[PDB]
Amino acid sequence: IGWLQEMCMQRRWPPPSYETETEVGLPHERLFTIACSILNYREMGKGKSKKIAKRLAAHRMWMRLQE
Repeated sequence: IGWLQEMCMQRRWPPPSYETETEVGLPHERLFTIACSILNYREMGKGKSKKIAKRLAAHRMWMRLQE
């Protein structure tokens, strides 16, 4: 993610922001879903942890930027 932030800076684009939704899924299946917005675009990922969801969000974010 740090590399993506560096690229954002180098491209002189607006800094990325994250919106974390918690308590996703069943009470016994605590998942997390995090969306990431940057410049004009926004992509969202999810996983078993905030780390996973965040990384996936940023990953998809980059893919969208390069789409």
